[PDB]
Amino acid sequence: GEGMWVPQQLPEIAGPLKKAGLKLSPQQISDLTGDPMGAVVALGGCTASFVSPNGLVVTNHHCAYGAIQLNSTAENNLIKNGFNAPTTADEVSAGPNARVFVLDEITDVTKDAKAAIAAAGDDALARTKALEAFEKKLIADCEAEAGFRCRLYSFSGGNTYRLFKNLEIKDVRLAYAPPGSVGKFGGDIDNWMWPRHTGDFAFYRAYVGKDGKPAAFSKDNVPYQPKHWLKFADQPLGAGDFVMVAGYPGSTNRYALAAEFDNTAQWTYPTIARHYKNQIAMVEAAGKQNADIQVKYAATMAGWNNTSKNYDGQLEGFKRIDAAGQKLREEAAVLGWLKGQGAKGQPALDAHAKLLDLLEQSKATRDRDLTLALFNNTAMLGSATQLYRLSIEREKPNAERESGYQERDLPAIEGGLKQLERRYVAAMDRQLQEYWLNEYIKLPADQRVAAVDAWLGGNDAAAVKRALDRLAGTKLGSTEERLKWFAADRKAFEASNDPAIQYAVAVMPTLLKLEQERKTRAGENLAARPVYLQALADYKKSQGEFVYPDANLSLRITFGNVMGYAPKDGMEYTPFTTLEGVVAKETGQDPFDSPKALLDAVAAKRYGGLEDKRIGSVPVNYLSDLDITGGNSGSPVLDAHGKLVGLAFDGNWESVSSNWVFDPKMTRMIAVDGRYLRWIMQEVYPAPQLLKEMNVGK
Amino acid sequence: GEGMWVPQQLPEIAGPLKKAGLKLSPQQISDLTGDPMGAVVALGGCTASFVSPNGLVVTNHHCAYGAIQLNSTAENNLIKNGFNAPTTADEVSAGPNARVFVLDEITDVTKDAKAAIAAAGDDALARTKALEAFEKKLIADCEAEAGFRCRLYSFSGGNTYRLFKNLEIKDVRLAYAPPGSVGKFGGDIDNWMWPRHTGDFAFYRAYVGKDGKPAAFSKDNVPYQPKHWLKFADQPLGAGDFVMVAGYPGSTNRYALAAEFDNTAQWTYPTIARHYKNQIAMVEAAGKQNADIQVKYAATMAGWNNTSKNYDGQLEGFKRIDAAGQKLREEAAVLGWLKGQGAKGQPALDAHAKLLDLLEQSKATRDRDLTLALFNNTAMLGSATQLYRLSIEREKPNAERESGYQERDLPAIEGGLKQLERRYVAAMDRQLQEYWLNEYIKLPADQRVAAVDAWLGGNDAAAVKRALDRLAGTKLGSTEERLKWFAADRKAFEASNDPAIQYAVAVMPTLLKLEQERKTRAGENLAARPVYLQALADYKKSQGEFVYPDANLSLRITFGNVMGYAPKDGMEYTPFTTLEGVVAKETGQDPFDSPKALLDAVAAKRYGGLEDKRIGSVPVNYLSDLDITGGNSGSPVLDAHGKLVGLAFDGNWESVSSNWVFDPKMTRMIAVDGRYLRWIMQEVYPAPQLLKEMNVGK
Ligand SMILES: [Zn+2]
Ligand SMILES: [Zn+2]
Ligand SMILES: [Zn+2]
Repeated sequence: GEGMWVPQQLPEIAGPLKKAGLKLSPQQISDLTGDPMGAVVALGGCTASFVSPNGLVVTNHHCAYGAIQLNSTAENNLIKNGFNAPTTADEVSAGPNARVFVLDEITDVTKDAKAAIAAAGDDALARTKALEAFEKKLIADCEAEAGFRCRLYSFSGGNTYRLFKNLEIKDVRLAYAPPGSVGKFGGDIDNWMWPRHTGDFAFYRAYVGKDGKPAAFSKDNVPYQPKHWLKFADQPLGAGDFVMVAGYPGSTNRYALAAEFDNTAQWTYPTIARHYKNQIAMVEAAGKQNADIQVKYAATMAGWNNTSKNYDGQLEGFKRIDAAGQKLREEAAVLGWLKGQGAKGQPALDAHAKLLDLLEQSKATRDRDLTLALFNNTAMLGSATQLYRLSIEREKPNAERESGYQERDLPAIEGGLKQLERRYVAAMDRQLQEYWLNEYIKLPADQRVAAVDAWLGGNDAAAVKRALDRLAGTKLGSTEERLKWFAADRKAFEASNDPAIQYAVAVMPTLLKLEQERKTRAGENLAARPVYLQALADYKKSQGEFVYPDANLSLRITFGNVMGYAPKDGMEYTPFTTLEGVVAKETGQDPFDSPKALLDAVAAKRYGGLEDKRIGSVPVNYLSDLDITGGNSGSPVLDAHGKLVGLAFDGNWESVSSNWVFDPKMTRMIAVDGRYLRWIMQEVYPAPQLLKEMNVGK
Repeated sequence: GEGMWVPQQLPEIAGPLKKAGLKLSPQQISDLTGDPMGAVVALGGCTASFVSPNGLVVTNHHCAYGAIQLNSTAENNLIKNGFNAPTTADEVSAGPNARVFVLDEITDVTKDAKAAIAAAGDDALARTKALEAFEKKLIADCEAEAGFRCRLYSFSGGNTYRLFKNLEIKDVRLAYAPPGSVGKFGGDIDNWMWPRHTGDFAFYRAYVGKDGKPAAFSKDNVPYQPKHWLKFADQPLGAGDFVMVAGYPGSTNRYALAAEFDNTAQWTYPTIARHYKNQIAMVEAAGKQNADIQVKYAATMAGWNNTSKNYDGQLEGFKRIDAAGQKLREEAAVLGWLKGQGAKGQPALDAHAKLLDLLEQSKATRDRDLTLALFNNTAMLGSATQLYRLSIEREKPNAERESGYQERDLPAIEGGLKQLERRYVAAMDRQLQEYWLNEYIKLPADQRVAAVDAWLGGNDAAAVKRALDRLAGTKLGSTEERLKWFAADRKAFEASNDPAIQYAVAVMPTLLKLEQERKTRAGENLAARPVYLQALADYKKSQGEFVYPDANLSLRITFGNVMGYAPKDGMEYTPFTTLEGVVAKETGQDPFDSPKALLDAVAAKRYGGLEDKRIGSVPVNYLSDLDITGGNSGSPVLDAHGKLVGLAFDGNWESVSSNWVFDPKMTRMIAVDGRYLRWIMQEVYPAPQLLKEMNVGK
């Protein structure tokens, strides 16, 4: 059911865990470096887990997709055919940006963080800067030992701070991927849908140097030896059984003010969806003409289609459950309860009023700020502004540089500058520049930016067309020229005639002022959010309820049971799909073109010892009332005993309004059953040596 | 499961009956005039049943629709509002044509029927004439007792004959009908559909004279006092429970030869569906520009549209289960098994080959036969041919008149000629004449009819115009003129210069010849069909299977269990719907506009003591694997103890092939739960006097 629990609080919900069917102790699963949770690793946007003592890792197929594609050629197309490395020497590099993060140490630093913050006083901007300086020093000390990357997380609006130290593994290799018509069966048609029949898995192996320390790719590297790895369930997973997921959910907003919900539902989501559908259409149209565009902008357009449809999907969800009235009523209950407290309820009511004040301030400039951020996020302007800003930060001592522009960030910046070549074509980027400038000049007069108005020299189509002609002269389209600017001094930026640079130099004082205004507001938030969130927690507790923090990229556990749902009277989604359902969907055409070996194996009922008699077949995917969101792709599903029964890979469409509210009736995770992994690797695209490594050989 | 069993054979399926959960003895339910099967009555078209010892009858709302309409005005709309009679003196006549038939006596006449047929020797036409004569005198002698109507039914190709003598009750009155948004909730949108939420029921009362004998409506009549009547269940109906239906299915063709079925699927269905769509388009377009056309041809066009959709639906459903291949393989198994026997198998193989040959004969003239039938069934041509044929049959004595033209048929004939006024406009009939003459002039020369060619005088567009212009002069438009011809003698027909009667005189010798050809073939089928069906039954017995005759309007029992179905992997239709499901569909516009007392009672959860806790609500409708077809509307559904738990009113769209096949996975009957009858009558449109009469209220 609902809840993204921090592992440290699982002992306080022993009652619900046990009732749902947990057989390990709460204490055992609260150990973030223990068995099983110490097997869970972060890939940087997806979850994965160790599944052998020789560093084999399992995750979703769409999580490995970049690595599979990276190693594919026209005549050896691994996306379509699959990949298998029968020995560890056959494994292929997932590329210099691939990472496995293994948790080494967690520290609660809440006391020192709150002291660093209090020492700043009444000044909001200085509160933000104190916390920045606190965080930077923490990270720098923690990372002084090579091989580790550290992160500071704020929980519950700044009620709690914890510091995570992770081993940063940098040699990650592909070991297995099923054919793409397994890993992505149903493609975009089945996305967010149940019934689901998708074998969404792939395997990596993690490598380090012979000295046991992380290293970049080298033939001299050997597999990492994890301290904990998951084992396949020996018990067949059935309807009603306990399941739990561990992983790194990104962001939820379950505790937001009602007017914060309203502003999102009424403005943010429709504005963004509209813009993204506009951009999607121009890219789709242009890509039909020019296959270079289509290739290079495909990941980009897919990103847009995702968010755009998630937001149409949340919008729709909000209507179905009347999210607006639900928030207003809940907040009315909380505010009435606080009035009923003393004197001692006042600080939280003042905090509430302040948060509404901050929201009003952000709203006054919201068109200006979004349109300017997205204009500047086009490829050449994003690059020029980012490179000029780095040049400005390089004049400061490293400890004072902005996050994102410190020494420790340089490789990721250099990496981004190269990677841009894979997703940039001038004629397309000009069309996006154009769109955004057209949106800009449509802004009301009080939403404008003086620097941009001066640079344009007017507020009409003619000024737009002049600006595009001016900008077309940039050289920042070559990787080689971007890397020159990466190394360049700010005087060089400020003397340049490159028109993308001159735009950056012209706007940057403005960007810094808007940044400083964001940070002032954030400093106020830092004072008021935690006070309000604590009162929410006390209110919930007075009503008998447990509380969990909104997602914030750190490790969480969610639990529940395997179960379908009923979207209307007279019908039910059943909790499992089966092999024969995969074959009923076959059309012989992408995306419903299963490998022949799969069709043959199902026609023959080669169940390979894996069938569950209760469903009459080998299960494919299953539903459960777990609570996940972006970031949880590739999370292991564990049973009551902490054994692997699945990977998370999606949710139902009704789930996506989850971010704001959690609808217990309808919200379900979709997982791929561990038996289906085993079945594919036995009967369809075989990997007997991996199954042997995981002690599930025939 | 599959089977439309005659009651006499139930003892021989004691095993399967008991296994499905029947608790009465098969012997008890085998008695057609017994408890409970004697309570089941025929309305003509529809099934109903007695539910009190004072003649109360329950059937479907759509079975009672004609009576509700008859008793409605513009100002008092019983269709919309419902009807309730608080005392029996309030009940209103269903009109002079309304009938309840109650079985009085059944006699097996197989021996005498087969003797009459055998006396004709090897003369095929004389075999047909011998059965006709046997039937006509058996029915006349049975019916010489006033008050009774008799039918002779042939079973299994003529392997068995039974005579049914029914009490013919003629004073039938409406006692209760729920409001139309209950009786037909979801209208044509929810036709054939599950989930379903329709309260498809209504009540009549049957009346007889004070002497106990049938009589037409009179205020001196009293309620009929049935020998047997049904009681409401007292055990709550749940999923998996035994249910059985008793009713009068019209016709099935489950044992059609492979080639017969192939001809129907490949030629008959697509060809009729084509003509029907063309006629539909012609009436749609004409009705726009008229409104008399539009109103008078609505039902006709509906009926075409229905058959058209059902034929297309059956073709798709045939492909979905490979009906043709299953039939070919079972037929092959039969022929194999006969072939292995000696001489012993030869008669049945010979009869098979004879049935193939008769199919070939009818195939040779299929185009001509269909075109000529449908040309002659246009309204004026239909009227003229029928009336002239009647005049020919008159002037034989009644005992020799072809059935459909005897004295006992003259009320249905008179009926037809008046009713025609409801559905005839000359401008439209002309177009339908035109369509069919244009079909006709496409016939090959060897498919032509000389007498039609002569009358046409030509074979091109101008011939057809002359003919239509000619036919337009008829006077058979007017109901009064048709009634003249209905009483005129053969000689008046043959002098008349009414152009439609002239057409009929010209074509009638040909029609008669063709009738004689059909009867010759029917005579050959008399001899070959039962011999093949007997071999079919013998083969089946060798396989451990029981065989039921095709439906033929006699009383049949089907049995099985309440269960849903899964049309695809990952989902299920559940066996019941609930009250809350009704309200979730509310839009309040027709046809999703429930009465307000319904919305209010569901919102208050006034379940009236009727809720089944296993579903959390009062049941509305439910699914089961019973085998029904047209004729079964209104059939009572009984539980393991022979107590009433619902009425059959529809099937899922997978039932649309009930003539040809049963699919045990998908075919389901849809019934209204007797608890929903009761709930409506308690909480929504109250009828406390009927509930008390049925011993389920005070
Ligand atoms: Zn530990
Ligand atoms: Zn800063
Ligand atoms: Zn005859």
